[PDB]
Parts: sequence; structure tokens; C-alpha cells
Amino acid sequence: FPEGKVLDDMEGNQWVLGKKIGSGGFGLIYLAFPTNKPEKDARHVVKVEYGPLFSELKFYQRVAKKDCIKKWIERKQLDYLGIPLFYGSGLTEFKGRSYRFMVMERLGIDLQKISGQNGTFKKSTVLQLGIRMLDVLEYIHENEYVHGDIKAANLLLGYKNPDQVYLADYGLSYRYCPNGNHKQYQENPRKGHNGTIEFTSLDAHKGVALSRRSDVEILGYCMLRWLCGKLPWEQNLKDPVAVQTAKTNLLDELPQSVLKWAPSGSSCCEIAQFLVCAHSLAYDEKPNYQALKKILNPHGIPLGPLDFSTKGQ
Ligand SMILES: N#CCc1ccc(Nc2nccc(Nc3cc(C4CC4)[nH]n3)n2)cc1
Repeated sequence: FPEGKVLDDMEGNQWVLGKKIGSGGFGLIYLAFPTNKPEKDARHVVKVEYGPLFSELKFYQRVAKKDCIKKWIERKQLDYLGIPLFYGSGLTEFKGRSYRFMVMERLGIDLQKISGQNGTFKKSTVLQLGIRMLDVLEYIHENEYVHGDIKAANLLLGYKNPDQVYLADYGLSYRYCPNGNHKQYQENPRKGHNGTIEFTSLDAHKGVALSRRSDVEILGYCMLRWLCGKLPWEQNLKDPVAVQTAKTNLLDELPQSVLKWAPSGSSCCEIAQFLVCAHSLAYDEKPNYQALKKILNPHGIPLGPLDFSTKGQ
């Protein structure tokens, strides 16, 4: 697609493209500017596909409303909420094929790229990331949505503020509570073992519709990975059933399963308690976000900027 190309979103706003700034599977990402405001400052990007983008579109149109997010932050006294802002979307012709685009908030580098020693960050960073995502999860959950794929590759540092962290890629996000109607529990083997096998919930392994607890479980597994440097099931990633039984054994054998895994110069008291609290949730139970943030921060410490320093690694 040529730089200079003017896109027209459903709202009738007009978006001039910049240089490709990467791509995933199903996604090309370009810089973008509105055609009316200045060009000193690329605040905006354009994601393009042509399935999973539509999931994001649904997520972002319903959940990522600026002022509503503004009302929320103010009440709960958060410095910020790790949700990318959404500006509009629409279609555009490239050959004779049509493509779907979404104009998103511009953001910095993803955490996996900037992992510390192996895939490891400093404990107090691991614990703040978990608290930050607890802020995000409360918000999306409250708005009928689960992420279903929390992991380092989908945690981005701010563009404006790098000490700010943001949860992205709502391509596996699921509306668990449409207008207050919680989904029923039904195991479906045919819908079994979607997600990132390393971090996906047991509900996900068993082909259950993702609910609030699955996100909490996922965050649990993630923290464990960012601290201890790997997971008991690092071996069995290609046998998802092996991964499921591993996860099952870890949760049925808490807290020790988790306390034992930590290297000596670090602790898993918080991560262990956190998973213990996550395991005691029924399929349709509201997580106690405030209590889990205490578990992650038992000394009621204030949150510094994120330390990713890799001095010595
Ligand atoms: N790093 C990296 C690759 C990467 C690609 C796509 C996504 N998904 C995504 N979802 C929602 C908003 C959003 N905004 C962006 C994207 C960028 C440029 C592309 C880096 N800044 N801000 N990006 C996230 C990371």
C-alpha cells in the first residue's frame, strides 16, 4: 500500500498513512495522521487484515470508549488504564479485494522483545504488571469481555509514556456476559485448546467458553513465567493435553507446586496466593480484583516506573 494513501472511516474521518511499523499473522501496521490536525506527531496507527481483526473491532467499539474510560480512571484513582484508545474503522480497496482497518493509539515496544535474562523480569516489575493488568481486566470484564490471551508479546509500553503498560491484541477476546447473560458451562472438545498453549486457561483446554476466571488463571501463569524464567510444562508445548494435565497438577498441588519453583533470590508467595485465590472461583464468579491486588502487593507499596534494567544479564 503506498504511503500518502487517504482512508475514510465509517465516521467520515480521513486518515493519511505512514511507513509500515511491523506486522503479525493477520495484520499489517502503518503509522497514520488525521488529514486536518498537524503532522509533527504520529499519535495514530492503522491495523489492516481484510476474522481476528473483527473480534478486536467488536471489542474496541463496545469497550474502549474514551470518556467512559475517563469516568473510570477518575473514580478508582488510577494514574491510567492499560487499554489502547480506538479512533474509528472502515473498509478500503487495494486490488479488487476490500480490507478492514482500525485506527488505534500509537504505542511503544512489546515486553517479550525486551525480556531481561531469558524471559525474566525483576519481581517488583512482575508484581506491578500483574496489578496493572488487574486494572485492565476489571474494566473489560465489567464491559462483558475477556481477553483470553494475556502474554508478554501483547503487553506494550506507551508511546507518549513508556512507564505506562497496555494490553493489546483482542483477537481472541470473547463477550462472556452479553447484556448480563453469563454464558452456560459446556465442555466442547471440538473447540478445545485454543489460545497460547503456554498460558491458555484449563477452561480453554476443555473447550469451555472463556469467562472471567480464565483471564485470572492466565495472568497467574504469566507472572510465574516472568519470575522463575519458564514453566513446568516448557517441555510439553506440542502436546496440549500434556500441558492441560500439568496446569491441572499445579493448581491441585498449590501452594507448594508454585513456592518450590521460584529460584532462591526471589519469592512466589504472592503468585502462589494469587493462583490459590484464582482457583477458588466458580465458572461465573466475579473475581475480587481489590483483594488480588493486595495479594500481589502485601506491603501496600506504591508503584514506581517499570524497571526493565538488565544490568549483568
Ligand atoms: N511491538 C509490536 C508489534 C505489534 C503489532 C500489533 C499490535 N496490536 C495492537 N493492538 C491495539 C493497538 C495497537 N497499537 C500500536 C501498534 C504500534 C506499533 C506497531 C508497533 N504502536 N501502537 N497495536 C501490537 C504490537
